[PDB]
Amino acid sequence: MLQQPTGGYTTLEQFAFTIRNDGTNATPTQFLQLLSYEATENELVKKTIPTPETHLPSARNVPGNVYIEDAITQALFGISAQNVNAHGYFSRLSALALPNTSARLGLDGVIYNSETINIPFYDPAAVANFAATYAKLGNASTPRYRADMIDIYAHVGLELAGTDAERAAGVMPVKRAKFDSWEGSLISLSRDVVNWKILAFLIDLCSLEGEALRAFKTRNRDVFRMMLFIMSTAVAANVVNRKVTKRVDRVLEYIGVNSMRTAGRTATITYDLSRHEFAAKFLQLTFTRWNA
Amino acid sequence: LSDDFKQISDPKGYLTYSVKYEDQFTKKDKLRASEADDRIVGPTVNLFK
Amino acid sequence: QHVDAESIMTAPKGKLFHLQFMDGLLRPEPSAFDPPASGEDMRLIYPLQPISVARSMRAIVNHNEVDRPRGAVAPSSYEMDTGTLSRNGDLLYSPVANG
Amino acid sequence: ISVARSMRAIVNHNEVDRPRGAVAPSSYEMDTGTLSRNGDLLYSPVANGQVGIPKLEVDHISFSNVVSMMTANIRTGDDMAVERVNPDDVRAINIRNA
Amino acid sequence: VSGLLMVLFKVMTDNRLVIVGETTTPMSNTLSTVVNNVLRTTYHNNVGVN
Amino acid sequence: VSGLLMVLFKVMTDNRLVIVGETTTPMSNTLSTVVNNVLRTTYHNNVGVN
Amino acid sequence: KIATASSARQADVEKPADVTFTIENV
Repeated sequence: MLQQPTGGYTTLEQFAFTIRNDGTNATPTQFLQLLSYEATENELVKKTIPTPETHLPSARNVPGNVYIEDAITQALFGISAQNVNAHGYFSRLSALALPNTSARLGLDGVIYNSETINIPFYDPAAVANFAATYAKLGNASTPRYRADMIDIYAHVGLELAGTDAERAAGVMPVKRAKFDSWEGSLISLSRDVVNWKILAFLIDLCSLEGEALRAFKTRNRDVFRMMLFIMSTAVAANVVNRKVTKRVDRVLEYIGVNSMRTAGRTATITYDLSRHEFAAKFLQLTFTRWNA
Repeated sequence: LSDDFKQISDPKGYLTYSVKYEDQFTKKDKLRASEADDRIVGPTVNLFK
Repeated sequence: QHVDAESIMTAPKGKLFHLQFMDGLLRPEPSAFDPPASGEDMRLIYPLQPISVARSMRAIVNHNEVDRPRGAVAPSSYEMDTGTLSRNGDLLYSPVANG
Repeated sequence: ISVARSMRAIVNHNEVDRPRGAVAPSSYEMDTGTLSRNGDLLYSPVANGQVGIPKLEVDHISFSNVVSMMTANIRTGDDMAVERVNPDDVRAINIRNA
Repeated sequence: VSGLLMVLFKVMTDNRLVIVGETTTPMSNTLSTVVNNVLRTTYHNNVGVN
Repeated sequence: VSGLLMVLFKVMTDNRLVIVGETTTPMSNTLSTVVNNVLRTTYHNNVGVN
Repeated sequence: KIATASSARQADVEKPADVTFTIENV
């Protein structure tokens, strides 16, 4: 068991989040510098996020080692992820949420039901905290519990596109993102984000408190903004190239507006409706936690 | 001598792997092991195709 | 095989029912141009307990060319451990750590 | 005259010497570098610092290149089909307004 | 349940005694290194699966 | 000169779209090291010359 | 035996793309 550092697991260099910038490694923050925004006439007012349902999926015992990290990252960032709403993985997740469970979440992101000493794993109190909320991803599909798939993205815009004045205001113009870019810039960016061990991120988000958690939200704002970026590219109504002085500039329109696009395209990853429900629920929980 | 034992070669286990295939899936690239590596690794690979 | 609800409610106790359960994981994505389904596939029968106890492995194909499909099952490590004979003769797994 | 000539006298003088006037292939025939940031072909960088020269920029012939390609046929056979559904009454149609 | 007894019985009475069958001794160079690291000189020609 | 135009024309109108053909994935051990250093996993069964 | 000379040029093989029915990924 890896004891959690006072600043969270993400302080460890083992969990550094990085993305290739036309093939060279870079911090997410230095990618976000590339983005620039042409505002349009429309506005995004952020609605209050409804408080997430208390009901966790039942902690039913299941065969095998469930791979929770790959499941989440694929459902959010992978190219055509499948069976993202299958119940078994989150059944095991809620099993992790029990006060004295035998299950462990390894740094591999796999949930081993054994007390397997050979593989290092996160501190059980921390993952209990983490599953205690994220098991709710299991009710992304159930009609009773579906998150708003439209208004929630307003928040995404603010946390990505939004200037500090716009963020404190809670309202921003709908924006058109753009950056100097390579072929497959958006796809490859997603491929880099998908390899992120976001379990370290979510576990730190759920287990850290007070000054440590605040320092975490400040230190990791750009990371969260990158994941948000990948979602916005999955839902952007249109994504195109603008040649300018022998330099292509990728353009995504629009940030903060879920188009509910489901059909696949070359430019970016795409959400089928099940992926829409999943991501929307994900954002419901994650933003609820982020704004506390 | 008493026939206390049933001497045999190449024993069968109490358990065996079974395996169901969806035949529409097939890797396009065709792997080419050396004949020796095919002699050892092969019965496994044909089963878990 | 098929099982009407009538038969499930009226089959004699002590008879072994033989239910069948699809693993839909190896179902390739629908053509973009296939007509929408107006209706809905439904289901009545479910297990109360895990069924795939006998299952060693699952979905031996690639999502993408590099990702694993969700729900894919790798073989257990013990399937491959072939350790040693004990001091007396009995089979053993390899030591977990050096000690 | 021998502008088209890539190579010459593929035999050994002695068993180890080159025949006088023998022509080795140009290095660019074998460079197969990479695609540019935008897509275009390039030779490999000459030194660690400099960026690789576009293959189309210069007069050498390069007989190896990275060709992008689809993994399988794009004609799957799932041709798009629609449901056209006519106006109910021809008189009722609103021709008007643009 | 009957099946289990006749499994157990058929195992309690399993008096097979192994004899080495046909074997092969591949030269190291013939094998890809990942296989040579698993192979231990000789092996039965009827490898099972694993 | 006519030839050059019809070369240029025949190139301006070259709308071929490549699809992967038959491929092979030689195991590393089968290849002499100088070839394995050039080969990148899979390759077309119809290698050209170089 | 008289000395002789010969020519060669690399063969074309550019077929229309095959229509396979199999698929490699889920």
